[PDB]
Amino acid sequence: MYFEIYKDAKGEYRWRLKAANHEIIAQGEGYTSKQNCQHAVDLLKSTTAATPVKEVL
Amino acid sequence: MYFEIYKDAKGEYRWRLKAANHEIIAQGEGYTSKQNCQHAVDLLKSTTAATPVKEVLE
Repeated sequence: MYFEIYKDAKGEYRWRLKAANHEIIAQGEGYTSKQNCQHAVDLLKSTTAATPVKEVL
Repeated sequence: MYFEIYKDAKGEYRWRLKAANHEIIAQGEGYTSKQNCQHAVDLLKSTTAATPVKEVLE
């Protein structure tokens, strides 16, 4: 399991989590600068199993 | 900091990471089932700072 940061064809930065077999497990959304994208990833990984999951009803 | 799962106009399910001042940090992707969306979130939160981050670039 590892994260992967790249630049798409349109011209924006994005991320995606790959499995052991290099299989895509989750896709992220676009960003302006590479800096902002990297900050988002660090926040996601600083997330614990105690982070609440809420649904809008 | 918390995750939020909701539905758009296309009928797809998606998530987002909100912060204190109701500020969106990260955005999900379209999902065809509330079940699949919840599984993605659990996998994301099961990652730690030890999880490797590989970045490619021009």
